[PDB]
Parts: sequence; structure tokens; C-alpha cells
Amino acid sequence: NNFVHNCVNITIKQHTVTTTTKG
Repeated sequence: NNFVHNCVNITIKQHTVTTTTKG
């Protein structure tokens, strides 16, 4: 999470940063 999710983050535009996330 956070890392690999990064690829997804670029899309989320929050992932990694938030850290906590949720939805």
C-alpha cells in the first residue's frame, strides 16, 4: 500500500499522501 498503490494514487490524487485513506 502507498507504494504500489502509487500507480493508483496518480489517479486518486491523494493516495500515499493521506496515508490513512479509506474510500
